[PDB]
Formats: sequence, structure tokens, C-alpha cells
Amino acid sequence: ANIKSAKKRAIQSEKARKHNASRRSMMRTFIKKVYAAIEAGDKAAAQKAFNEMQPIVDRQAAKGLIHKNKAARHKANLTAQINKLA
Amino acid sequence: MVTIRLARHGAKKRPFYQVVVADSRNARNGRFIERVGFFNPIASEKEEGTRLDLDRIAHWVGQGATISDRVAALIKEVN
Amino acid sequence: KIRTLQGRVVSDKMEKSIVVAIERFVKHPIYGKFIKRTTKLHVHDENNECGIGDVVEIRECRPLSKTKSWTLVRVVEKA
Amino acid sequence: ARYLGPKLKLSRREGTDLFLKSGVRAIDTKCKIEQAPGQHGARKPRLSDYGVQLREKQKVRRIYGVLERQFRNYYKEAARLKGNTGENLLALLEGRLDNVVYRMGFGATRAEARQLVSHKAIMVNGRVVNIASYQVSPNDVVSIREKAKKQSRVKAALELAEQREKPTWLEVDAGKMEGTFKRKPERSDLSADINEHLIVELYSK
RNA sequence: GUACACACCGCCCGUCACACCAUGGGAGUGGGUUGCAAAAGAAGUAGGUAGCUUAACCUUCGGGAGGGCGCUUACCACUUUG
RNA sequence: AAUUGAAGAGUUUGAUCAUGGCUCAGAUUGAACGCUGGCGGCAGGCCUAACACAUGCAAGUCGAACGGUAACAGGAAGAAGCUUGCUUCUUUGCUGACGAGUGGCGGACGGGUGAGUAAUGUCUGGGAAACUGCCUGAUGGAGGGGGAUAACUACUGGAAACGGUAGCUAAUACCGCAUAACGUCGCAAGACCAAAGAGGGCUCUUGCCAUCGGAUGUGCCCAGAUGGGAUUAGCUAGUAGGUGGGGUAACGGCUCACCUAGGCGACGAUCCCUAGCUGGUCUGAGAGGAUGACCAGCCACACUGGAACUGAGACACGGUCCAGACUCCUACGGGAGGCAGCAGUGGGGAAUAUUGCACAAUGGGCGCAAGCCUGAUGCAGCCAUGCCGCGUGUAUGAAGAAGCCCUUCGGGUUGUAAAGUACUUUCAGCGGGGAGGAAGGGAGUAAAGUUAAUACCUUUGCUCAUUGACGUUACCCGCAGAAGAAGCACCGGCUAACUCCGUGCCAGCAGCCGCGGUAAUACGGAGGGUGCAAGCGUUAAUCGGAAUUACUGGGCGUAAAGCGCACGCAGGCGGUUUGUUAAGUCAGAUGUGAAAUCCCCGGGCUCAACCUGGGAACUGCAUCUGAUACUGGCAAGCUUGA
Ligand SMILES: [K+]
Ligand SMILES: [K+]
Ligand SMILES: [K+]
Ligand SMILES: [K+]
Ligand SMILES: [K+]
Ligand SMILES: [K+]
Ligand SMILES: [K+]
Ligand SMILES: [K+]
Ligand SMILES: [K+]
Ligand SMILES: [K+]
Ligand SMILES: [K+]
Ligand SMILES: [K+]
Ligand SMILES: [Mg+2]
Ligand SMILES: [Mg+2]
Ligand SMILES: [Mg+2]
Ligand SMILES: [Mg+2]
Ligand SMILES: [Mg+2]
Ligand SMILES: [Mg+2]
Ligand SMILES: [Mg+2]
Ligand SMILES: [Mg+2]
Ligand SMILES: [Mg+2]
Ligand SMILES: [Mg+2]
Ligand SMILES: [Mg+2]
Ligand SMILES: [Mg+2]
Ligand SMILES: [Mg+2]
Ligand SMILES: [Mg+2]
Ligand SMILES: [Mg+2]
Ligand SMILES: [Mg+2]
Ligand SMILES: [Mg+2]
Ligand SMILES: [Mg+2]
Ligand SMILES: [Mg+2]
Ligand SMILES: [Mg+2]
Ligand SMILES: [Mg+2]
Ligand SMILES: [Mg+2]
Ligand SMILES: [Mg+2]
Ligand SMILES: [Mg+2]
Ligand SMILES: [Mg+2]
Repeated sequence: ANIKSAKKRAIQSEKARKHNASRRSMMRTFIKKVYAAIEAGDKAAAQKAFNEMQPIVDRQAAKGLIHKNKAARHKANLTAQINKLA
Repeated sequence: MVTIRLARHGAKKRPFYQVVVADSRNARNGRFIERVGFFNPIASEKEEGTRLDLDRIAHWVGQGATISDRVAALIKEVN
Repeated sequence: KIRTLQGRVVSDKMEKSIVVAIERFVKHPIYGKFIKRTTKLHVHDENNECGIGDVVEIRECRPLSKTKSWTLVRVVEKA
Repeated sequence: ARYLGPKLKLSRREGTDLFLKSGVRAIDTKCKIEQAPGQHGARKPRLSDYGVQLREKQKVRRIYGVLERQFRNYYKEAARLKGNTGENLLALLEGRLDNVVYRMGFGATRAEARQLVSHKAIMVNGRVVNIASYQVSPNDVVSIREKAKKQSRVKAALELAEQREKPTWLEVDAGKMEGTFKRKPERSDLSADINEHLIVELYSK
């Protein structure tokens, strides 16, 4: 980078990348647990996983890691599938 | 944001300004939303140097449009 | 009202989808003769009611597929 | 940007006096007006329709001392202006400050009037105008500068103007050396010798 | 009647020969572009997890959760072959 | 008021009329070249190599987020040569500030280019399933904690670029927890989600979080329109549709699994070639034709190919990663770079400018502000590249002078032309005056508002200094003197303008027809003339003339042209009456049709070019409301066509 602000921006974007990826990975891990429980066919396990996931997706949306619509989609999709599992 | 500012037209050494409402990002003489008046800095005596549509300007200020320093001074001198 | 088009069904082979031919009478730009022009639209038919040769009314809607942004309103005439 | 050559040759080619001299003496005494200029001038060749049209346009240009580009622009303006194009064209040429100064009698010739205008001796509505092509509106007042009032040429020109027929559309006061352009001259006011239709046709060629 | 008009001692056709010019074919030859069938797999992103490692949370204080790195798979640019 | 609009000619023949091609007169240009060249105003200026690029500059800013203190500029304190009261020398972020660093915001704008793209583009008109920093309206919140880390310090690896290890530290950096509803998920019950402080003197200002609005920007969908080629006719398996899952801000084959076999195409699919699109521009009486430089809108691209990350926004010109070709540095291990920003260089080319000045104005980023940054922009330089204006004198002047050219030697012509005489001084030159572009901002000053407060802050008047790159400004005035200022093409016909001499089918000219072989208005020179004029010619290029692709507006017995004949699908077209419909059509209204441009009426630069106010126009598209003759649809007929 030729310009000073660009050099600083590259450092900050890399720091942001690492921070975001960690949170993004964690959120996906919790979402995967819900889907695994649905695949297992245990509604109670699915609901427990869902309850752990819900605060994470909501908070990450608030942090701006994801959009609120995406958080809403995850909750809506999972709720429907868990209800079908019943 | 939306702003009211002077687009510089006219000829060299004889500036004539159109008062326009524009997205601030756009070039000075580029895309604008609406023309609300004009300012002629070198207007002759017996000729109207400044004309402004205050109702349209007020409407835009109500919608959150900012005003450039020069346009604000022009509004003051008009009223 | 709601903007609608009326056309003849030309294909009903697709499941829940029909191809409708809309005829427009247009004056030729140079020659000035009024010429029939055809526009074919893929239309959604939920109940697979329509059949080839039927006259139907269709309305524009959100995209339902790659080629479908129109839905059946009514079957005006059966084949 | 001005013709600086011999004046009488132009009149000889046209075959009519273009008033390119003061008129203190007859043109016939000064030159052989009848004969065209040059070695073969005595011979009178037959003139084509194009030739007739060209000669009429050149005559009008030579009278007012306008070059082709400016004259073409006058034609275009006259055609754009409402009414008779040919009449409009003559009106534009008459409206020139140069012509008005000569017609008011401040200048002996249009060329003399030109020098007066160019040399900032002329005021229009109390402002100095040094542009020969400047168009004088009705009710405009054209006056010599106070400094230039003392010039001998201007006094001589006024005397010559008395000998000439007085323009109806111009009101001029001698001694005061001011004049008013009352109205744009009518076609009737101008000479019937000029055939403006030939010029209009020529520019449609 | 005529395709003649310094007017039938008119006009005018084609092969052949010579020169020159554009162009078709031509064993093929060399480039450009491109189809198809495959090969390939940098970086990145996503999925998975031999191993390694870990500030913030939890903890019975051992650890756990989660994360990172590494590895692996998918996609794909270069490139390669017919 | 927005109009006013339309020319032909030459050339086939012994001659004619017709047909028909070719050629010319016009207008225009980002032009180039040749000859020539005074000034000014305004505008324009790599059309080729999207070739390669030396050097400088084109993006920062904020100390009112933070730890700080590398500077410097003080202060204080303490020591000092001891100005004996300053000076010197230290210490102290102590302060004005402020390097480097963290953090915020900007860097997605502004600027360039037209390579790609024949549609994931553009234009016009509709539309639904969206998001949207800064700005703005409303209603609330803003509690209480934690773990880090850069800078820094020590050490350490590299030639360099760039690092590594350990220790320490802050925040409006980061993460829990509490709070949780006009928010999200849910049929509901329920469940779940945030925040940040800082500054001025308890108060004020500003910032932070949530939700809902507005505004702006952006994504997406549909219809019509938008080059050429059929000696390209078939094309397509995520293909076309469905179901479900995933994905997106959002609808969607967007993706995937499964199911069905579709979908597109002679109303030209597919393939090939070419091309950024538009407002407009040039031409034209118009209808058309041609074009898309400058200016403005949209799109695309940023060494080439590819990829994501950060972010409200990018798959990012002066960011990141990878690969490649190039250039470069190297200690040979490894590094670095991207002017289609501005200026400039080399190269290519018929051809296209200065490595300028200033942020004074307008506008943009950051900032409470002051201000800082801004090759945007304003200006200046260069160039007759164009447009426009102006000058290069002007009256008098027969001697009709010389000299030239022609001549029947009488003369004629150059030519009032020149001299001579009398005047004028624009512009150029020299000198002296002198606007406007400046708004604001900064100090004070008063009042009001605010508040515990005549504080601070804000607002509004008031007062005082002050801000112009252009710039030796525009403009004005004075001075001296005709002084300092004319060329280019053409003269056989078309086509305005004629002779002499030289040359003798040569040398040469030439747009066409043609000219030149000894009396050439056609070559070359001269005299004279014609047309233009600071230009004039030539070449290239577009439209015109060309009614010569003919919609307006042509033809086909013999000039080019009726298929050898016929049947017939698609298509085009169709007798007469009534009713109905209202699609075409017609009328009105509404929305839209960016601004600029063009046109009309005005205004401003001494005029003009140029600039500018308002209108008209934008012939279109959509919708709504009407009319119903004609055409179409539908229904019922009728008899004349069949
Ligand atoms: K910064
Ligand atoms: K050959
Ligand atoms: K002809
Ligand atoms: K392009
Ligand atoms: K697809
Ligand atoms: K689907
Ligand atoms: K066009
Ligand atoms: K590219
Ligand atoms: K941002
Ligand atoms: K500035
Ligand atoms: K026709
Ligand atoms: K009818
Ligand atoms: Mg001129
Ligand atoms: Mg060959
Ligand atoms: Mg790989
Ligand atoms: Mg600093
Ligand atoms: Mg924060
Ligand atoms: Mg909470
Ligand atoms: Mg191209
Ligand atoms: Mg025509
Ligand atoms: Mg993001
Ligand atoms: Mg950038
Ligand atoms: Mg660059
Ligand atoms: Mg450059
Ligand atoms: Mg060269
Ligand atoms: Mg700088
Ligand atoms: Mg002639
Ligand atoms: Mg001879
Ligand atoms: Mg031409
Ligand atoms: Mg034509
Ligand atoms: Mg014909
Ligand atoms: Mg024959
Ligand atoms: Mg024939
Ligand atoms: Mg026949
Ligand atoms: Mg209708
Ligand atoms: Mg417009
Ligand atoms: Mg009927």
C-alpha cells in the first residue's frame, strides 16, 4: 500500500477478519447443533439446542456480524422443523 | 446526505450559480434532485442577482436536507 | 383496478405453469401499417386449470421462477 | 477584415455609384464609372443568372462594407426573424452603427463613419461604442463625443449630408451633433435599385 | 432491314502468342479465434476433523464450551493433452 | 411568440427523347497537410498503442475517543557564568501543542478510460419480495463488570522487505452480565436481543444504544425499444417447470436433492461479425440518413487472469491474497512495482498542449471550531483548432506621373491607385488611474434564550481589524506617430473572373467533360480580373443534391425487373344489415418524458460569439374518464360474392 491510511486499513481489516471469523464460526457451530438434533429426531434436544442458539444469533445480528433478517430466518426455519419433529 | 448548494455555471470570469438540491456525493455540476433558484454574483443593477424558492427549500429542510454556507447567506439576504 | 393482460394459452405442458400468447396491434414506425405483434409470457397456474387454446386473464406478480413473473387471474374462455 | 483597396473599381464592377467617395465631385469626373475595371473592362460579357445574383449580393456588401461571413450571418438572422427576409436583411444593415453615423451625416462616407466609430468618437445613449456592427434600436440616441465635436471632418460631413436626401427615420440636430434613431427604416425608405430577392435566392442556391 | 455515323474501305467475334493486374482451385505450410472430451488445482471461501494450541464464558478448579492453527474435501484461476 | 418550407448542372448520340450510372456546386468536423499570419473574447485540444512508463504531485483528518510525549514553544521549580537579576544549565505532559501508535470517520466520493458488453447494459413505461453510513421526525434507554492489546521496554532473525519472543499499559478498541418492546421468533403462551463517553462553565453542548418514520442512495422483476449477417436453422439437461431443504437485504434454478419433460426459435432462436447506451450532435423542407468528441445521466473497466476480506456501501484506480507477463533491488536466501488521476517521458501516429498558479470562489473529506487536506475546481501557459468581434488607416488627390502589361502604335489598362495635401489614433507600444468576483471567518459589544447562575453555550443585531490565484484584471485616462499589422485559391464549361509570352501529345494539368502534336482564355510565367480574407487552399469524413432503396416519394410489354404454370398452409386483405363490445381510433384529464441543448419572448457582457430568466417543445409511454363513424371482437341475420 502506497498511502498511509490504506496501510492502517489493511491491518484493521485483518484484525476485524480474525474477530469476525471466530464469532461467525461459533454461531455456525451452535446452528449446526440444532440441525443435528433435528436430524437425530429428538425434539427436546432440538429445543435445547435452539434455546442456546437463539441468544447467539440475536446478539450477532445486533453486533452487525449478520443481518437481523438472517437471524430471523435461522429462528423461523429451525422452529418450523422442530415443530414438524413433534 | 441531501444538501442545497451552488452549482457553478456561467462563463469564465463571469460565474453564474444554480441553486440545487443534490446528494452531497455527486459532483458539483453533476446529478441533482431539483433546482430551487439561482445566484448571479456579478448581476447588473436593475437585474435580479438572487432568486430562491423558499417554499421548496423549506420543504427540503423539513426532509433533513442540509444547506451550504453560501446558500444560507443567500437565504438570509433574500429574507 | 389492477393491470391485466388477456391472451390465448399456447402450452399447458409444464406443471403449475402455462405459456400464454398476448397479441398487440402496433402501427409500424415507418410504413404506418397496423401490424399484429405477439408476446409470450410464462404464467403460473396453481390448479392446472388452463388448457391449450383457452383465453385467460393474467396479472404481473413477484418472480415465481426464472421465467415466471405472471399469474393467472381467470379463464375467460375454454378451448 | 476590411477592404483597403481602390474604391471606384468596386463601383465600376457594379456599374453604379456605391457612394464610396464623399460626393464632393461627380464619380464620372473621378473615374470611368461606366467601364468595368481592368484590361477587358470595356468588353461587356453576358451575365448568367448566378452572375446576376452574385453581383447584387456583392453590391449590397460593398455599399455597407460588410465581409462575407458577417453578411451570411445577417442573412441567417433575417431568415430567422419574422416577416420578409429580404426586407429584414436590409433593415439589419441599416441598423449598423456605422451606417447610422453616415446617414446622420457625422461621416462623409461609411468608411469615414467606421473610423469615427472605431476611434471611440461616437456614443450611443451616452455610452461610448466602438463597434461598427453594433445594432441601433429605435429611440436610441447617437452622438459624437465632446472631444471629437471639434473635428473638422465631422463638420464637413454634416454639410455633405445636407446636400444628400435626409432619412425620414432619423432625426439629427447639427451643432449639438446628436441624432435619434426614431424607427427602423421601411423598405420604401430604402432605394428601390437594390433587389434583395436576388440575395435571398442566392443564399438558397 | 441495320448493332453503320470520316457512315460497308463501316462495325465486329473467339482461340493462339507476349506483358501486366485482381481472383478461383491446389500436395500442403504457418498464424488467430473457438467447440467438444479430459487432465490440473495457487489463493480464497465453505463443509469435515488425525493432531496441535488456547485471554474474556462456565467450572466440582481437574476441566468444559467455544475459538485458532494444521490437515482433509468441494468449488475454481494458471497450466496441460487429444 | 415559439414560425418562414423544398433551385440544379456536366457527361452516352450525327442529332433526339427517355432510361441510367458517374461527377460537381452546399453544409459540417476533436481534423491533418501546404502557403500565409495582427489583436482580442469564448470554447476546444491523443480520434492512433486499454502501448510501456523516469520524476513530482492527485486522500486525509480528528488531542473535544485514548495511552502518550518524538519535536518545538513556553511555564514552573531547582541548580548555575552569577545581567546580581536576569541569563545559562537541568528537572517536570506542567501547558500551547504534537511525531509515532491505538481508535473514529473518510478512503465505494471526487478524477480517468471505453477494453469488454448486442444484454446481469441502455432508454421509456410499469412493478414487488428489499436494504440504506452521514441528514432528519417521534418515543424510550444510556446500569454494573471483565479480559486484552498497540505504542513503549528488553532481547532477537533478516542484505533488505518484513519480522519473532518476553514484559507492561489506555480508551468512544473488545467481551459477558443487567435491563427488553410499538423489535425478532412464535397461533398463542412464551423465549430472546443494545449501548460510550467526551467537552465548557449542578447545568449546558455533543456523542452512544433500541424501535418506528421521512429523505437519499442502491439491489431486484416485467413489457416495449435498442447494429449487421440465413452462403448461421435449429438451440438447450440447471436446460423448462414442480416439491422440499439451503441461501440472500430481498423474489428467484440463486443452490441442491427428488420429480415431470419440458423451454426457446422464420415475430430469426443459436452461431458469427461489429459496438459502450442515452440526453443529444451533424445533415435534411420534412420524412429520413449519419453520429455519440466536448457537456450531463447510466453502464463497464483499473498491468493480465482469478479470489475474497473489511465495510452502510467494494468483490475496491493510488487496499489485501494468489497466479502470470514485464521492469527493478538483492548479501542469491529473497524482495518491490502497476499514470485509462494531473503534469510529463519514450513509443505509435497525418495529428492533439505546461513536469504552471491557487485553494481567493464553488464543491468534497475530517474536525465543536479554528483549520487541515483536495492536480476536484478556479485560473494561467501552449496551439488560427473552431466560433465571434476588431484592426491593418481616412478624406482629398489627374499629373490621369512614372514603371508594368496590352496595343490595330492612335491609345488603352493598372488607377484616385501611388505620390502630394489635410486629418484620425481603435488596436499594438509607453505611462497613470482602477471595479467586481468577498460570501465568510476572527476578535470584541449588547440583548435575548438557557440555567442555581449577569457562568459557559447558542441566536441576533453592533463595533473593529482582515481574507483574491488570476493580476501589470475588466474598464478608464494621457502620450507619440500612418506609424507596427495581407495573404490564399481561382479565371475552358459546370463556375464569378482574359490576355500576352514560353512550351509544342513534350513538360505538364485534371472533380467530371477533357486540355497539350507551333497563334493553348485549360500546361508554365506575367499583366489584368474574380472570390474569400487572418486566413486561404488541399486531403480525409458525414449528410445533401440522389425521387439513385422512392414511408413521405420510383419502377417491372421493348430500357434492370412478372416465378414456366398451378394448388395451398402460415400471413395480408375482405359483401351487406342490426345489436353488443370498446381492442384499434378519436377527445379530455392526470403522472411521467432530468438538466443542458434546439426554438420563442426577454435580461447581462461596449457588439457579437458567449452567459442567463421564463415559456414552448420533448411528436413518447402509462393510467383514468368519455365518443362510437370507421376498423377489430362477439351474436343474430341477409343475398348481391362464392
Ligand atoms: K487514522
Ligand atoms: K493464379
Ligand atoms: K444524369
Ligand atoms: K467500449
Ligand atoms: K441456473
Ligand atoms: K424451486
Ligand atoms: K439517434
Ligand atoms: K478486467
Ligand atoms: K463505514
Ligand atoms: K477550496
Ligand atoms: K413507394
Ligand atoms: K364497432
Ligand atoms: Mg474574422
Ligand atoms: Mg489461392
Ligand atoms: Mg487448495
Ligand atoms: Mg499526532
Ligand atoms: Mg464499541
Ligand atoms: Mg442481555
Ligand atoms: Mg470496443
Ligand atoms: Mg431530400
Ligand atoms: Mg461484510
Ligand atoms: Mg481505492
Ligand atoms: Mg495509478
Ligand atoms: Mg496523463
Ligand atoms: Mg512519430
Ligand atoms: Mg498532499
Ligand atoms: Mg463565367
Ligand atoms: Mg503559344
Ligand atoms: Mg466530401
Ligand atoms: Mg434519399
Ligand atoms: Mg426508375
Ligand atoms: Mg434486350
Ligand atoms: Mg429487359
Ligand atoms: Mg407468365
Ligand atoms: Mg380504446
Ligand atoms: Mg429537458
Ligand atoms: Mg362491427
